[PDB]
Amino acid sequence: LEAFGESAETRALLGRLREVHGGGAEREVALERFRVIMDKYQEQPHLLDPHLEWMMNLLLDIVQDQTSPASLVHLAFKFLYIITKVRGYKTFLRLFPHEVADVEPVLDLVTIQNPKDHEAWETRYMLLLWLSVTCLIPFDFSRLDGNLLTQPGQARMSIMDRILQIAESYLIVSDKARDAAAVLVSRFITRPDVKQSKMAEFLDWSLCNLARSSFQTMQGVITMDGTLQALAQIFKHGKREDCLPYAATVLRCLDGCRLPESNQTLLRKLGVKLVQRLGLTFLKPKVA
Amino acid sequence: MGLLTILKKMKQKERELRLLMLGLDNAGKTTILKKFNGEDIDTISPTLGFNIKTLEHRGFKLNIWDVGGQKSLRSYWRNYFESTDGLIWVVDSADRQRMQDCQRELQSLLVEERLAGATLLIFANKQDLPGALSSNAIREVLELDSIRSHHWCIQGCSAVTGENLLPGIDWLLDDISSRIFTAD
Amino acid sequence: VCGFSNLESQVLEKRASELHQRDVLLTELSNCTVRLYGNPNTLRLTKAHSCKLLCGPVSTSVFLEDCSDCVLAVACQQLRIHSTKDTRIFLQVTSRAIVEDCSGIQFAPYTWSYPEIDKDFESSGLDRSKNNWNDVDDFNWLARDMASPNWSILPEEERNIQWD
Ligand SMILES: Nc1nc2c(ncn2[C@@H]2O[C@H](COP(=O)(O)OP(=O)(O)O)[C@@H](O)[C@H]2O)c(=O)[nH]1
Ligand SMILES: [Mg+2]
Repeated sequence: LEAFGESAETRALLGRLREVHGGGAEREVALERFRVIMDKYQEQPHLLDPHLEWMMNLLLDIVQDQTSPASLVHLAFKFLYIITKVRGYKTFLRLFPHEVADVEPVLDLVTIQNPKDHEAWETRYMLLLWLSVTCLIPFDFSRLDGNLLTQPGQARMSIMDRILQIAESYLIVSDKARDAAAVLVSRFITRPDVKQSKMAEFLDWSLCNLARSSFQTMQGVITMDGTLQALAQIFKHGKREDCLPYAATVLRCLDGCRLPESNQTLLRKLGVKLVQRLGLTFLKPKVA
Repeated sequence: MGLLTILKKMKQKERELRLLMLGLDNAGKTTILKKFNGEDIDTISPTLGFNIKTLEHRGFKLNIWDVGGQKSLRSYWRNYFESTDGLIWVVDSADRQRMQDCQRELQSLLVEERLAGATLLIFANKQDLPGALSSNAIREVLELDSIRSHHWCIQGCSAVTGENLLPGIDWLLDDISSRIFTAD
Repeated sequence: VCGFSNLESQVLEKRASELHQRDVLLTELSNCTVRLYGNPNTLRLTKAHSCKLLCGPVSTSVFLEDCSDCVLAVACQQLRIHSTKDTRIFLQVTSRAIVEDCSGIQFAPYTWSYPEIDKDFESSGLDRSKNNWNDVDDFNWLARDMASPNWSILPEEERNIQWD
């Protein structure tokens, strides 16, 4: 495979979304057709790098329109997710929008998601990663809110506050959205303002989650894995002088959690991961 | 994970380099990027955030970033100091008043724990300006000679005319490829 | 290098021969009015109080810094402002303009003209059909609905400023 020799077919399939979102048999046919077309490059998806942008923008002008119904928006997000499993998110998210006019349109969309809707999990997954690619903006979340005392009787909640209440709720779910919640906090707490505002709150929440959760209750294990992943990502993508102050309490709690003896392979792997993440916070990076 | 899979992953990572572009505001950080790809520069607007561009050059996939040179956008540069294979600091040659701000910005960036493993490229932009300082003068005001723990270099260029940018990018890519792997 | 430094209550003037692709820097000015007649390469104003600067087309961006009670009127491609207060600019921008640490700012469409002006616009290479003087961005105010309390469009009554 030298190049993508199925551009017209994919373009037609993407264009047919606006007139196949009301069907149940044709929708599945198009999905299965988009899956088999994209799976051909699972061993070498780099060949699709030149196309990524155009297909992404196609799926975006369907989920970024105000006359778009929920059902039509859900198929576009399913397609978007199909392109992020084959290319991967770490490489496909670099092309997503990142303008300051995409901070409130993406957080407001994140606030109309049904957590109990298992059929629309791809929608929530694509929502969290988009919200996380929008936390790179080199500005304070305060400049965006403007004036919070404009609504008398009930003051509006800050953008940073909403994101902290979105991440804590998605970090205890049982679907794939919890993994998208691990990539969000990694780009939410690792910034200046959030670091000074909600770092202590998030740390107390995590230390409470790993102080009350168990490896026996199903939801308890769900709470353990997500918290460990979030802590590992924070210690990996976090500054060493803002983190070293908390490395002493995190390890003291992990030691009392008793992970090595627990009967979970993922929990032990995450625990070893968090232990090695705290270990490098004490030493200075060298350059051999 | 098998040795063969481990090697397939090492190759894909080395095939993709990262170059972080920084510098004071209005130094031509966007004009150089737009000229290096063949786009138009007359319709450029002052960046009010940051930009990313994934291009290919000499068999290397360069994901060049460009962050704002504003003071309120300088407190966020730490959010892009990860997996950075190279750094490109742009300096306005015609700017003689704010010559200490850049010297202070580059010094603070050189003492970064995450940027210790990268190749420094000094692009003295705006050379055609009548009141532009030569490369030798800029090499003495930015305190570049003192640097020893970084493979730095300084070349004058002009983004409007696309001159001396390709040699600098080639030198940066060669100095980045001279090494094997990078740290985590 | 070209421009002015350290002035006080003085009228100045320059022609195109002294502004044909050159860096014009106006530093430390108070109660002084400048009238440029050319197409400078770059334009900068710093530490101006109660001044009145005028200039024709520009080849690059413009940069105001630590000025107040000033009245500008230019036609450039970019215009950046930092720490400005009570300033009325009749700017004609082809791309976009920005206002940082600014307040009590006021804008109007660039309307200044002098003999032999169409020529000055031909050497600069600016597209006269592009004018976005009413689409300035604010670093401090990034709200989606509300308008920034730091810049305002200028009414037609105040746009009539007796230049001469
Ligand atoms: N004369 C001259 N002007 C330039 C050059 N490069 C950029 N400019 C102008 O300088 C201004 C600042 O450009 P910009 O890229 O927006 O600065 P940045 O936003 O910091 O990257 C623009 O109006 C450019 O056209 C150059 O090499 N020579
Ligand atoms: Mg820029």
